[PDB]
Formats: sequence, structure tokens, C-alpha cells
Amino acid sequence: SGFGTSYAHDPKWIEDWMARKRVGVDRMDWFFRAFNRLRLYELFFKSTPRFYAFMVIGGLLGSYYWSRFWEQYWIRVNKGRLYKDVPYVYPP
Amino acid sequence: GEPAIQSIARFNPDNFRPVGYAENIPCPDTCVPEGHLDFRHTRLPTWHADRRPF
Ligand SMILES: CCCCCCCCCCCCCCCCCC(=O)OC[C@H](COP(=O)([O-])OCC(O)COP(=O)([O-])OC[C@@H](COC(=O)CCCCCCCCCCCCCCCCC)OC(=O)CCCCCCCCCCCCCCCCC)OC(=O)CCCCCCCCCCCCCCCCC
Ligand SMILES: CCCCCCCCCCCCCCCCCC(=O)OC[C@H](COP(=O)([O-])OCC(O)COP(=O)([O-])OC[C@@H](COC(=O)CCCCCCCCCCCCCCCCC)OC(=O)CCCCCCCCCCCCCCCCC)OC(=O)CCCCCCCCCCCCCCCCC
Repeated sequence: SGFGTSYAHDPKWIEDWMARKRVGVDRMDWFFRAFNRLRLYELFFKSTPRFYAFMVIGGLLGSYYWSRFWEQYWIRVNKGRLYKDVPYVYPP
Repeated sequence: GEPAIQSIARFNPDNFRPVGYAENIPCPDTCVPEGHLDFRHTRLPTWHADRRPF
């Protein structure tokens, strides 16, 4: 309360919010536990030359299939309005 | 009647403090007051999984 004055102070519900520290709670540990089983760190990240290769080879493959995915998205959205979708009929 | 040496000694700037200095000036014991989040609240549980790979 006191919003907009020199008496402004945090309301009660903000104080309660900051009283919830979630000490000793980890609801996302499953994600990291399962991610670690991919062994990406042991195989690629730990060694600098392999870390570079991951960025290069990943960027190569990632860039190609990223382009491929959105090209299909474009073709679906503009279905029936593309030059390839409407073969031209020559006048007689 | 005070010796001039004693009189001028009192008017050293270190002998003047504002009225109420000892009852007002804050004396912080920490830069993280009670109720504020710190490493003691964000430390993960000891059974957690490695966070380096991610
Ligand atoms: C190359 C492949 C290689 C092999 C395969 C790899 C496979 C793995 C892939 C993994 C990909 C990542 C998935 C997410 C992992 C979890 C999050 C994480 O990073 O954890 C670290 C860390 C975990 O938190 P922590 O506090 O350390 O947790 C401690 C304990 O573990 C637990 O502590 P706690 O339990 O005490 O909890 C504390 C904390 C725990 O922290 C969290 O869990 C919160 C953060 C979670 C972020 C989740 C990110 C998800 C990624 C997006 C995927 C997008 C897919 C889109 C598909 C499009 C396809 C074209 O939670 C809070 O603080 C509570 C409040 C949380 C509020 C979060 C609000 C999110 C709302 C989302 C609504 C979505 C609605 C969508 C509806 C769509 C309808 C169609 O979280 C972060 O640092 C992430 C947040 C950082 C800021 C986000 C930046 C936003 C700006 C970018 C916007 C654009 C997004 C683009 C997305 C790109 C995706 C690639
Ligand atoms: C209670 C809760 C429970 C929760 C459960 C949650 C489950 C977790 C979920 C996650 C997945 C879990 C998988 C479980 C598997 C269980 C079976 C097992 O034992 O696993 C074996 C084992 C598990 O490790 P481990 O048994 O604990 O042993 C630990 C060792 O330290 C590691 O072993 P190692 O390294 O001694 O042996 C591994 C070996 C396994 O393979 C072999 O041993 C084969 C060796 C060759 C044999 C001779 C073959 C001759 C013929 C070859 C013919 C084919 C040629 C062409 C091949 C082309 C391949 C592209 O090689 C590999 O796997 C690949 C590494 C190869 C060498 C790497 C270094 C070379 C330089 C690399 C340069 C850096 C950049 C590279 C590029 C990066 C990408 C851009 O390996 C793995 O499972 C790791 C996979 C690594 C591959 C990459 C994975 C990332 C991609 C993930 C994509 C996810 C997509 C998600 C889609 C979501 C849809 C919604």
C-alpha cells in the first residue's frame, strides 16, 4: 500500500511471496537427470576440439533441417497461391 | 584561563559530531538483510543431477 507516495511499501501478498524460498525443493531435477543420459558432455562438450565439432556439425545439420521445416510450413500456409501450385493454362 | 595550547586542542574537527550521531547512523552487520534471498536458499539439494552437461 501507499502506492505513489513516500509511504509506499510492499503489500502483504508481496511479502508472503518473498517468504516462499522453496528451500530444498527441486522440481526440474528429472530433466537434468534424463538429459545427462545422452552423454553429450562425456562425448562432445568436455573436449574443446569436440566441442567445436558439435557447434560446426550441429550448425550444419541444424541449419539445413531448420530451413527444410519452415519451407514446408510456407508451402502449407500458402497452399493454392504459389506458382507451382497453379499450373498455367495456355490460351487457345 | 585555559592554556592556549589546550584551548585550541579542543577545536580539533574530530571533537565535533552532530547531535544524535550515535542514535541514528546505521551500523550494518551484513549486506544481505534478513528475509532476502541468498546462496543458502538457492543451493540445490545434495541429490541433484550434474548441471554441467546442460
Ligand atoms: C540438439 C539436440 C541434442 C540432444 C537432445 C536434447 C534434448 C533436450 C532439449 C532441452 C531444451 C530445453 C528445455 C527447457 C529445460 C528447462 C529450463 C532450463 O533451461 O533450465 C535451466 C534453468 C532451470 O531453473 P533453475 O531455477 O535452475 O531450477 C532449479 C531446480 O531444477 C528446480 O527448482 P524449483 O523447482 O525450485 O523451481 C525454480 C524454477 C525452475 O525453473 C524453471 O523450471 C523455470 C524455467 C523453465 C523454462 C522452460 C523453457 C522451455 C523451452 C522452450 C521450448 C519451446 C518449444 C516451441 C516449439 C516450436 C517449434 C517450431 O522455477 C521458478 O522459478 C518458478 C517460476 C517459473 C516460471 C516459468 C514461466 C514459463 C511459462 C511457460 C509457458 C509456456 C506456454 C506455451 C503454450 C503454447 C501453446 C501452443 O531455467 C532457466 O534458466 C530457464 C529460463 C531462462 C529464461 C528464459 C528466456 C526466455 C526468452 C526466450 C524466449 C523464446 C524461447 C525459445 C525456446 C528455444 C528452445 C530451444
Ligand atoms: C528413474 C527415471 C529413469 C529415467 C530414464 C530417462 C532416460 C534418458 C533419456 C535419454 C536417452 C537414453 C538412452 C538410453 C540408452 C540405453 C542403452 C545404452 O547403454 O546406451 C549406450 C550408451 C550409454 O552410455 P553408457 O552405457 O552409460 O556408457 C558411458 C560411456 O561414457 C559412453 O559410451 P561410449 O562413448 O564409450 O560409447 C558410445 C558409443 C556407442 O556406439 C558404439 O559403441 C558404436 C561404435 C562403432 C562400432 C562399429 C560399427 C561399424 C559399422 C558402422 C556402420 C555405420 C556407419 C555410419 C554411422 C553414421 C552415424 C551418424 O558411441 C556413441 O554412442 C556415439 C559417440 C561416438 C564417438 C564420439 C566421438 C567422436 C568425435 C565427435 C566429434 C564431436 C561432434 C560430433 C557431432 C555431434 C552432433 C552435431 O550411449 C548412449 O546412450 C549415448 C548416446 C550418444 C549419442 C548422442 C545422443 C544425443 C542425441 C539425443 C537425441 C534425443 C531426441 C529426443 C526426441 C524427443 C521427441 C519428443
